[PDB]
Amino acid sequence: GSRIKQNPETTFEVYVEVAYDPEVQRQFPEDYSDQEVLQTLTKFCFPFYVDVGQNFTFVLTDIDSKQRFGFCRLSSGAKSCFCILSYLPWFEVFYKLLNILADYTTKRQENQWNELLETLHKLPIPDPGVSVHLSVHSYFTVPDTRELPSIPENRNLTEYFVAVDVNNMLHLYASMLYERRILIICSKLSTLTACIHGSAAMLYPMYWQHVYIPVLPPHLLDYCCAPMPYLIGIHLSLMEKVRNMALDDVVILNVDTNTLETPFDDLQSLPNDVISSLKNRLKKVSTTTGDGVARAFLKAQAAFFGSYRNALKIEPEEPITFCEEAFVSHYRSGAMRQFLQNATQLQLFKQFIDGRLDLLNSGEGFSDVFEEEIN
Amino acid sequence: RDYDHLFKLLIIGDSGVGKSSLLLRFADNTFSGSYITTIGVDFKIRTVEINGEKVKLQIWDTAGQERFRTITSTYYRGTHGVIVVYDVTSAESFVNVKRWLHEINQNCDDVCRILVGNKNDDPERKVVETEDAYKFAGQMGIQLFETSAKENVNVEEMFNCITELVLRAKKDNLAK
Ligand SMILES: Nc1nc2c(ncn2[C@@H]2O[C@H](COP(=O)(O)OP(=O)(O)O)[C@@H](O)[C@H]2O)c(=O)[nH]1
Repeated sequence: GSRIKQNPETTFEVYVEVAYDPEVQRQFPEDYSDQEVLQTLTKFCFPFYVDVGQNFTFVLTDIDSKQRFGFCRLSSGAKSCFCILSYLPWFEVFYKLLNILADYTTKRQENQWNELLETLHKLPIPDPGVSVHLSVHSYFTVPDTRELPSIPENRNLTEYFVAVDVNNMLHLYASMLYERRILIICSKLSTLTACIHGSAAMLYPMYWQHVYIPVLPPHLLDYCCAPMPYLIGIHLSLMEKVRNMALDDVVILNVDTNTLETPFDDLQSLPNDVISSLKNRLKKVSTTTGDGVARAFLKAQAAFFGSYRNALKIEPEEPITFCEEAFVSHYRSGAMRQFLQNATQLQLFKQFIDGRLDLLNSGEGFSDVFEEEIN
Repeated sequence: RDYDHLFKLLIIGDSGVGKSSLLLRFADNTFSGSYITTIGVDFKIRTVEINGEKVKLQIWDTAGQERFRTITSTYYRGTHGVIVVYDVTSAESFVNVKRWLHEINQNCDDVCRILVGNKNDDPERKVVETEDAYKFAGQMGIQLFETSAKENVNVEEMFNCITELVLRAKKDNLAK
């Protein structure tokens, strides 16, 4: 149910330097010919009204709803932007690469610029742990994306956890579990897209399945009127425009002020024992260091959805099915009775189950931290 | 502002059944390009005057819907009507919309819906025969439109139907 491309052909699609309507000043590959993508990049590289921060990562969604990450590095006064568009969700690696490429560009080192990009573009995508050299004396190891994000290693989660107070993390989580329309607003683009990526990651092993736009450029502001569930980030400069739309039934988090508006009672409606246990973990230093924060949400997800195992009807002659009536009719509280019934209406839960059913009926054989947590 | 009624519509169907081509016939938009492969969502607008009433329609599409074996009820919140599209030359596209329409019947029965078999313009490649789609439509109590966005056949009629359905629903519900 992940929307990450599982078999990307190259380490990245295109690299651009964009400067001030913004224009592409430089690109790699030199012969990259998708002018529609290039044009799109010019707008997503500057997704705000002129008159912050350096890094941020937008996402373009393709026709099968898989995600392309636009890793960005904004110049000092937003004069130019360096962007690499890739199917690989390697935030720390590409932010670093952007720094190196930007300094080559600055010091007009055209040969090192070309060599790095060409070597990277030609590199067959390696297995987790393999060393990939940026220089002779510097390398990164290919990330293992199956691991939980750790603080402070993971930029998205670290920035999300620093910026957003626990109550608002809980409200974001609750809103996602009801598949609300969710708008996050922030003055810093780094913080903005970290909050979108970081909060969605807390749904693991499930994934946000509908509209997902870590940052929305102004020319696409009307998409906040979308009626299906969404998760959308906008820069603070766009807020008045959005305030104008008089949006009904949207959850809105202002990250700058840690103020959350919601017309729903979602967080209070959730099973209190699960949320208390989560909240308490989030409030301790000891259980929020390293992968503590992600572990806390994982334990909540396991407590909420773990009983799915007992609804797997496995009658021979094939195949394994999911029995909803079984799922909703076994519960340890009235609150969970209501939760389980609601869960059957969630696309994020549907894609999790149908993915398990496929994976189980395949005979593949697997593991992950969610299942370990259930056990 | 410049209309009497605003309705929000969804179009659903596997990628490649011709949803964007249908929406091109639908749209009043100056810019005709689609943002499906940009932000995974697209909307178009049409305004039409029906028996003297100015009606504005928004229609929304999203990317990669074919991966949804079932589209669940949260998707349809706030929507007045749904255009459910398969490709008459693709059996798999039809099996998906049947699951989708059962889910709507069970969990969103209040939403107006029609069934559309697009690309009905090449007999030799037609796989989903009219009889089978028509029979399914009858069972679900909904109307079937076989269309060609390519040739612009039965498209206007299809759009008029879902438009008139949502208009009637609004009027029937206004009357108690
Ligand atoms: N033969 C035929 N082709 C069509 C029709 N409608 C769309 N197509 C073609 O099918 C392909 C996919 O259509 P498109 O609108 O992009 O599909 P979408 O992914 O559902 O939005 C395009 O090449 C269209 O030209 C039709 O009615 N008949």
